[PDB]
Amino acid sequence: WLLLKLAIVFAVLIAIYGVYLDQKIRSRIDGKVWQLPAAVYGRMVNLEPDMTISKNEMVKLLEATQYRQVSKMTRPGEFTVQANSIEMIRRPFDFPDSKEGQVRARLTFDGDHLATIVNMENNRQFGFFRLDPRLITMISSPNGEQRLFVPRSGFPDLLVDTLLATEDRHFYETLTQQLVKNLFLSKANEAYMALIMDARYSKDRILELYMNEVYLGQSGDNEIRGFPLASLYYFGRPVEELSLDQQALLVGMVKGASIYNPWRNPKLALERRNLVLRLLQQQQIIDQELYDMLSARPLQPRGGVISPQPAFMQLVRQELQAKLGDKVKDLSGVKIFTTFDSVAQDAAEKAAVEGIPALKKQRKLSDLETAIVVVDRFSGEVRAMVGGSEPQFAGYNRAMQARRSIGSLAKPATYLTALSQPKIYRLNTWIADAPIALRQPNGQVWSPQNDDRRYSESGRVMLVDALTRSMNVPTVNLGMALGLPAVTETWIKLGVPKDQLHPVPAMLLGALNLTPIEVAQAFQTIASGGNRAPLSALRSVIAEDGKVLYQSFPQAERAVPAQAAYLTLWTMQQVVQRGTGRQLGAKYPNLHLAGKTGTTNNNVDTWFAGIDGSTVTITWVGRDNNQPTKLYGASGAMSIYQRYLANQTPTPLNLVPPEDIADMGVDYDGNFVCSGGMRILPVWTSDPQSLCQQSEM
Amino acid sequence: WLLLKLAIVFAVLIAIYGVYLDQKIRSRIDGKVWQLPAAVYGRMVNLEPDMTISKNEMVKLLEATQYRQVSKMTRPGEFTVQANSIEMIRRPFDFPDSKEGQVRARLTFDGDHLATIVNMENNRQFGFFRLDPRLITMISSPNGEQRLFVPRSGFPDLLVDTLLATEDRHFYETLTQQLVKNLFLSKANEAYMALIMDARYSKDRILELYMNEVYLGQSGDNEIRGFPLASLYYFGRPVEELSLDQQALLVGMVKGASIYNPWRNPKLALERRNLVLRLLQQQQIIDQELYDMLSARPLQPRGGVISPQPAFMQLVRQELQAKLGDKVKDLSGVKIFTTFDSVAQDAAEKAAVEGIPALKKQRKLSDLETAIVVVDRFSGEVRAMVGGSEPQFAGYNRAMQARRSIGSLAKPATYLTALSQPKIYRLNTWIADAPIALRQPNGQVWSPQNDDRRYSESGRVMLVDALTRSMNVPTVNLGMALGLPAVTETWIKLGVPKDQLHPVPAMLLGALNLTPIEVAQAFQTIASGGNRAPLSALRSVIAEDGKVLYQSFPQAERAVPAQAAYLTLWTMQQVVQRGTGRQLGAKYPNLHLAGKTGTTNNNVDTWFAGIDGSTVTITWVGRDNNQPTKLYGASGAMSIYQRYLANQTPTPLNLVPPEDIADMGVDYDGNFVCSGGMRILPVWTSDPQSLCQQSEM
Ligand SMILES: *C(=O)[C@@H](NC(=O)[C@H](N)c1ccccc1)[C@H]1NC(C(=O)O)=C(C)CS1
Ligand SMILES: *C(=O)[C@@H](NC(=O)[C@H](N)c1ccccc1)[C@H]1NC(C(=O)O)=C(C)CS1
Repeated sequence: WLLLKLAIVFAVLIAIYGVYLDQKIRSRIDGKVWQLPAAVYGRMVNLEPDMTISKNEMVKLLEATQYRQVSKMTRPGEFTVQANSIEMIRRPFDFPDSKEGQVRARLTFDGDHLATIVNMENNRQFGFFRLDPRLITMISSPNGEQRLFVPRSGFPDLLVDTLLATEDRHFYETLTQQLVKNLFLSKANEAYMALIMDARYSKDRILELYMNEVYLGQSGDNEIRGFPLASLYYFGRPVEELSLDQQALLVGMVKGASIYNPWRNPKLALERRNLVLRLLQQQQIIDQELYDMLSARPLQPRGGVISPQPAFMQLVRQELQAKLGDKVKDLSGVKIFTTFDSVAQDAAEKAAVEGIPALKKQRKLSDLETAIVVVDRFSGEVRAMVGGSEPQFAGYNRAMQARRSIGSLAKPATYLTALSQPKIYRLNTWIADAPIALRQPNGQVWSPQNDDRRYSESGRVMLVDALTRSMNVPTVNLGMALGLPAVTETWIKLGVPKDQLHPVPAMLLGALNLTPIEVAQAFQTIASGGNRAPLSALRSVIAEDGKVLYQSFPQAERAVPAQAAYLTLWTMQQVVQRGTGRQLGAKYPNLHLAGKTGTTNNNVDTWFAGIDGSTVTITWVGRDNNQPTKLYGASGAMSIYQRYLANQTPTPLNLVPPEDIADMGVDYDGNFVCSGGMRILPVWTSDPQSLCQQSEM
Repeated sequence: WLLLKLAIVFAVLIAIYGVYLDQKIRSRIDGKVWQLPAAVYGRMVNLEPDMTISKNEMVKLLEATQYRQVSKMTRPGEFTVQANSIEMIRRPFDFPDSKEGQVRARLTFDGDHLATIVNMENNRQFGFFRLDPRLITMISSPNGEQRLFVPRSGFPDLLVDTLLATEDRHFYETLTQQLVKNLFLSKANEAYMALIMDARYSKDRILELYMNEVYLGQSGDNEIRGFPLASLYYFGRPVEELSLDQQALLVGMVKGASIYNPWRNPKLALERRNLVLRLLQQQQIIDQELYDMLSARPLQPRGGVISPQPAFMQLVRQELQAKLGDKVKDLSGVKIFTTFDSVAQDAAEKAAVEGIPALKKQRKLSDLETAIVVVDRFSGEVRAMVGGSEPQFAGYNRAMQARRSIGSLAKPATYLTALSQPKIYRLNTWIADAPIALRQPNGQVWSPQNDDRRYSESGRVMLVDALTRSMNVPTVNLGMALGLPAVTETWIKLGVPKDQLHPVPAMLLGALNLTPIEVAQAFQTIASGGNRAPLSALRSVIAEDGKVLYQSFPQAERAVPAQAAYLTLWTMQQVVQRGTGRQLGAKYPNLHLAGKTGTTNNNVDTWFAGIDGSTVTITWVGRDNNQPTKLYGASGAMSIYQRYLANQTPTPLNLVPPEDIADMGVDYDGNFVCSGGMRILPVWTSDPQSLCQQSEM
């Protein structure tokens, strides 16, 4: 017999093929298994005793951070609402500062402020309590396969059993065969690889690799793979927080994700979900005492979840390039922590989605558009970005790309340049309000007019009223007295791009084309108290091994004096209370908002700059075809800001006067009085006996 | 270990695949291996003592039957030439009568006749000696693969060794691998099949199957496979009769027949032939004492050998359908024995190939054509068929397909109808030669004229002279006296198609459109002595197992009386000696040829019917466009027959007078005389005292 002898070498030749496969499995598994895309997270909110936040504001903040309201808590990422407190189970999160687990706390409130945050385990108060950030999106991997790596513990025991019942009973050496099918191949070859895989790597590793590989959905040209990313994609909570009905649907989609897609066909997807529920009940785990309760819950955010936050993600990407260059991207398992505010965004999106079609019908238009930028008053951190009236599905971001004439938003700069000189210009400084005729290099006569084409009876107005009422004629006169290079110098210090400044008399009235983000920088500089803080979207960039690649730091710069900024901010409160913006100040008088309206020529662009206790908000309302809006600054843009304020809880603006601020009294003539006077104006002076020098006449 | 245990079943699964292959090899080999195409052979010539054949005629007959002239005989199919004898080795042939082997005989001659055929082994005379037939062609197999099966002995020992040296040394268990590669497949599968093939079937069978399978050439869309058919295709002798240089070329072509094809590239083919010769010399068989003698012989008939004898093969195919129907063809290894004469054909082809371009230049024409049919005088067996001036490459066969007006070839029929009545018409019967005017159903006057438009001085001519000189006017008068139905009755008896006979006065002059084969039937009937023998191309059809499928038998039928046919034949000798055909009778007076010329109106068609001692030859010369040839009956057609007679050895016509034939004397008045007379004519009379009844006046 030369049958065995010749075919003995067949066992040898296939065994050496197995040693070749073992060498290949180790090359992949003992190291890089996948190119894990960059995880993009929102702001990490730290709660504190005596912090200004209400019970309702906390529910809205919890709900925005993927937390669920329940009557009785069991799972993490859940909360209960009481008459004066909130009980929650803060989900486990690998924070860059320190990795944390499950923390069950009670948040006791006293109306407007947070009294205590007590651990429900030991009954002890917290010095500060960390709220985990919400996962915004994932930056597209070139491979086209999107995942979120989660270890063995991260998957609950119920889900492992839900998967075991529909697929395998591990105790041999199909689960390890399916792994090698998705992980390596395009039947005999996979069964041979599974023999090696099971023998070398322990059971725990097999189900860890499988639960992060399996195909579960599709978004454009990106594969939604593995149970952890699928959980957030289909419902909106981590894999650990799933209910059994949701686990059954995720488990059911494994053998055919495309036909069990609830977005396309819900009937077949619901039918397959009940099939998983009817498979589990047959086994020792479940009884028909709740099968009809799980099968009764029909499922989902019903959106495509393709490009989450396209307006804000443009800036994130642009800043990742500015700080880390070209890689970044080579690295796998990157964690990006942004300045993004889920509360401010939903409110800004709702103000855009509802406000615009309401202004389109009201004014009888066909193509009105908008742009909203929300930044932190002091730090300059970009909290929210709205690129248009349709912020969900966007291709054009009007917050970073739409360069438009700013209009009357250019007025504070002139007054800030004047109020920078306390020895000359004060709030009671009389500005001429009489006809203007300025000959230019043409030589055509430039005769700017006031909005009503009227001039003051006495032929003058005080500085304070000129900005409050957004008067053009006194603005030019003041701006021409300081000189255009001085006013152009203020703008550079405010943070606006240098190449956009054209020093011509028209600049004082709005001949400055900026994007809402560039406008947000100029208003932030004055709102912080004169400190120019460069606007940012990146807080930190962390690697897989917890290595800090990028870490942002406070880099604020003193641009304009503190007292000049305060005097401008105080006058900006007068525009919101009595001036052009008085329609807002009547709706919210207890917010003491500092603001400025903007209306370009022929109602082409409508602008509003709103300053609360915590944020600087730039709202722009206009048409993409540069056509009339039949809208003003107070209407349109400001009515979108009022909607943004009504959609959330705004912080009231309490202006803390800095050094050398003295509230002085003036008479009808505008002269400082020792005691009394019909008007009280703040003055940048260290010795109020500026009245004595004035009263002596 | 579950390595051996799991892979022990791999030896089992491949062994059961081998038992499947053994079952498949037996299904093919133990029975039908190939669909062997029908072998088509020429006439089987039987030599006899006292037979009329010369030494030179025998050399020509041997050379035509693939026999080679040598100075010293060694191999079969060879012959030597002496002063009065021929020594030959008659090759082995499986004759239908009795299978024979190698016979070395001396053929002693006495000028014109064969004296003795003596076996050179025992020095004994033969009663009859069989000459093997030449293989004409093979009838195309639907499979498209042409072969000629030859057993193990059929291949010489030198050729087996010539093949062994270039390929294998059989003693194991590549020769059996090459077999299964060509015989079954489109490397591992063939080596596995070769293990089975070698183990079950003995060595002898392997080389028998291989030597009949191997690809050696191509002809149109037919594969020339195996050494036996390749031998005749490339050289012209059976595989047994090859020289070592020819064996080496055939052996060399095995690994690549297309690039070692001597028809396309002779340089590479000659180079590879010397490569085989230089491989054999290295081994114990050959020494450099003759390598330079074998390598010095450069090779071949240089023709395509695509469609051998297309004109004659049309009839073979047509008759195979008439006698055996649709199968035939299902059967494999069929042997077809035809009436084909290789000597008559080469001579008829040479007369067409040389004669036509010679008549084209001579007469200054551009498209002259021809057709030649040679049949056996008595049996009616078709010996040769020429379809045109280019008989090698033919698409149109003018012998079976070209229907043309016969002209003066219609004259013998009228005289045969007249000479059938001995009581009325004799050779000395006076026929009127005066103007004719026959009113027809138009009513237009038909006035036929003699070729010279002249009439006899006395106003009459004798019957004998009227046919001899091919006179039109006396032919009509004789034909109208017998009546057209009597003359139409003679034609039916002669064997011409019934639907082509139009009984109108014009028929007597050539208003009869026939093909040369149909003309061959009419002239055969009279040349045999009045016996109509249906013309045939098939002698027998034999199966592979020597089973007689078809066997032809003598089926001659008495059509016209013997004496009437003789009197017509004797007058046909007068046309060749003194009449229209006198140009032939001066070149060959000792042949006493019986003939008739034919010239249609406006020299459109030229015809000649030549009768020798053994054959009836119909020659037609005309243009395919029915245009003037500038040629007559005596010139053109008859000049092609003279070339056919000069290219071979014709049998002299010695007319044996049948019963009641008496040579009688006539005076100038044409009356029978008792003794004397200026003319001697044969008369169908049993009592010559027809002179007494005549002389009494
Ligand atoms: C600033 O934008 C300043 N605008 C104008 O002077 C433009 N050219 C204008 C537009 C409509 C009607 C009259 C003049 C204006 N400031 C505002 C404002 O507070 O929004 C408007 C309403 C007019 S003065
Ligand atoms: C028979 O073919 C008979 N032919 C004619 O009468 C034709 N019409 C003819 C052709 C040319 C010149 C005069 C008449 C003739 N038989 C032959 C012959 O023997 O071949 C010819 C030459 C003229 S009579």
